[PDB]
Amino acid sequence: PIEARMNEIVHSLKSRGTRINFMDLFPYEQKEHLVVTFLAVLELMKNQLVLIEQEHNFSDIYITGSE
Amino acid sequence: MRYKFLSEQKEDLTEAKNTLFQVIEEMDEEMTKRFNDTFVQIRSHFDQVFRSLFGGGRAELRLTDPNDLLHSGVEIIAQPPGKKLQNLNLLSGGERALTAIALLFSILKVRPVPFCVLDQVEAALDEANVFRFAQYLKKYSSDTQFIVITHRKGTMEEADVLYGVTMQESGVSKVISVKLE
Amino acid sequence: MFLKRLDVIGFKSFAERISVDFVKGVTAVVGPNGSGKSNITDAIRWVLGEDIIFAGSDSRKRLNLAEVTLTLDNDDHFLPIDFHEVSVTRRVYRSGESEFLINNQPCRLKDIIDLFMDSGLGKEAFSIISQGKVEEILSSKAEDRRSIFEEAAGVLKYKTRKKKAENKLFETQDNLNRVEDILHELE
Repeated sequence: PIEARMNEIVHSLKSRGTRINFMDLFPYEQKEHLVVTFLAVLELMKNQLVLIEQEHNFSDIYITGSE
Repeated sequence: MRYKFLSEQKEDLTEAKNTLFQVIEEMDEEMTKRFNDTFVQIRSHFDQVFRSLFGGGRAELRLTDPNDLLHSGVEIIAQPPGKKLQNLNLLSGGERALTAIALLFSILKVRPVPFCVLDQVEAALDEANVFRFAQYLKKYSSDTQFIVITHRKGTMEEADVLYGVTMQESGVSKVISVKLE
Repeated sequence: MFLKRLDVIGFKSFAERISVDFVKGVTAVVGPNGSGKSNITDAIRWVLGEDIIFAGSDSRKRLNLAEVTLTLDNDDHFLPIDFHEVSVTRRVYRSGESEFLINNQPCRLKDIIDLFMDSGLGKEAFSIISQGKVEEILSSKAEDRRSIFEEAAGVLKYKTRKKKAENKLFETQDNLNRVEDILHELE
């Protein structure tokens, strides 16, 4: 299940006003937590709720709500 | 009326038959020997690979007809830990999938490849077996580069990096990436 | 040898250029079902020689061409070709034309197929494994599972040669039968 995670990203996107670095979306993330967050972001991208920017492979990922 | 060109065509047929029968015979000899030699090598790995993936149990490969090495089937008999030893036909859906993966990974020990693309091969595993499948990949990724298409979270947890493919705009795949290691 | 990079443009759902850098260990490819992760495997299958062009979306029109390039590290000279890095390129145009390249040099599809077959990675190599192979193993038909053991044993070239010879014998006899029939209606 990733919908519960998806909730928290949308909520953490509204609390903040603008960008968020993916690594900062959650203060600290264990490997298991990172995977579910990553899958959550991909699902939010598919539902046209989040804008993503990444310059190269494995560069930092910036998240922005869509409204 | 007899024709020379027809007589020659018949002689040529007979001549070609003599050589082509020898080709066919040698092909049968190559297939029988290579099938059996390879079967012996795969069998030599199968129980160990099975046990690594299931966390116990035991398993065996057996030729259905050892005296017909051109056509014999292969029987697979396996005992998932906590269960009875049975023909693969009678095991659960998840046990069957993992046993097939154990055979494929035993084949990889006999016929190694530098890279291996696994496209959702573990879709049918019981959730409780995914971690040992994922640990197997990590362990043997020193000798085989693994590119793993997967929708099982336990497999992702053992990857070195993740590529995420998703359609932000309809029909158009976007790709992002993150290192776990 | 290992895979370095997969570059994809215009292939199925990859309307925008895609560039996957593989690591030497485990690279996982994930995402929503149907969002294209399985087209990574198809692109690799396609460029190795074993409906292709993006056909349009709500925001995009269909493309005129699809291109995949697979870059391989060849430091150990696993591939029988005298380059440290090997590039294999396959292109297909809307018009039906196809282009094939190895290290940017035009070649035939057969040249790509032969390069990998000669290195030991032909049809029978288990370098790509999908649920189809699991299905073969799990089949109730004995010949389906035997086929997997035959691939492992590399008997395909012997089976193909045997069939080619059996076909030559049949064709030669059929031709003689046809000639004799024509000659008989002449009597």
